[PDB]
Amino acid sequence: AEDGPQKQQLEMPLVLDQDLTQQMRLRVESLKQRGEKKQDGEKLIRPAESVYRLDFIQQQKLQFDHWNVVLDKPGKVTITGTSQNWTPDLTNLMTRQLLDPAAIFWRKEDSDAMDWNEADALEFGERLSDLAKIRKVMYFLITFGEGVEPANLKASVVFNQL
Ligand SMILES: C[As](C)(=O)[O-]
Ligand SMILES: [Zn+2]
Ligand SMILES: [Zn+2]
Ligand SMILES: [Zn+2]
Ligand SMILES: [Zn+2]
Ligand SMILES: [Zn+2]
Ligand SMILES: [Zn+2]
Repeated sequence: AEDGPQKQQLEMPLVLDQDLTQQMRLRVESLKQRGEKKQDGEKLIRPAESVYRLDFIQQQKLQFDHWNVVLDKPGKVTITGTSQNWTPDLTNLMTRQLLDPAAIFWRKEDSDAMDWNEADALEFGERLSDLAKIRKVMYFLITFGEGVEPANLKASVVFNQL
């Protein structure tokens, strides 16, 4: 097999999850207004982070091909996946539930080309095929650097269908 254009591929977008993001925002706020301490080991959402969602329209016979992360303005974004054991409806995200490594993408000033941490972005992507088997939905925390917001970002993952 030689890698080529005629391969069945599926592109699955990472969609902003407003209500989960809002739920997490509220959580940090409540903790302040009440002067309460966060849970032992909890991950509190920083204002620059937003929760994204990826719905595996197919879970079996998937092979990670590449990331399709694009910024329409110079900037930087970090995409950190979360454990497939974290069910947002049930618990507050734990720091240990953040997957290592994260995929970091950036666009420098006068160039239009994106660049990223190739080795880690690949390692992370390879994991998605197995994570899809655990459940149809997966959550991510996308950290936006200075100058960029969710509106500037278009992220998706491309899998070759086996
Ligand atoms: C925490 As929700 C209501 O985005 O499944
Ligand atoms: Zn070859
Ligand atoms: Zn939601
Ligand atoms: Zn839910
Ligand atoms: Zn590079
Ligand atoms: Zn590099
Ligand atoms: Zn690394």
